[PDB]
Amino acid sequence: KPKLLYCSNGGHFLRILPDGTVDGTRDRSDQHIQLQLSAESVGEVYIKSTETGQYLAMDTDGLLYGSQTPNEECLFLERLEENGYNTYISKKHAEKNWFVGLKKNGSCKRGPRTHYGQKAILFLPLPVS
Repeated sequence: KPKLLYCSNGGHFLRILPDGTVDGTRDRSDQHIQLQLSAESVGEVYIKSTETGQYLAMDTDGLLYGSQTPNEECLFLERLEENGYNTYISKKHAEKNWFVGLKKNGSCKRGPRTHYGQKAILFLPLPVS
């Protein structure tokens, strides 16, 4: 049911740390990379941490974070791209085209700094098992 969100940019797996922070990691054994995606409406998804129960979210600053409670900031519009990768846009900031993204160093690429045509936004869901 859960998957790993592999960031093509730097090859990191999306990670939601116990401290509420979100970043990228190359460590396949990391306990914080197993995410369960759940669709609310069609094309709409929640990305929860199986380890902590936290929901992936995007703040008004465009920074990703681990949310203890699902919420409006927790919704993402998933998009299956032509090149084979998926994309996730902040539903709450769609109009601005704010994506989920990771820098080559595995750090979060703020929503505002994101842009289509970027690698940082390309993700690949992979089986955990």
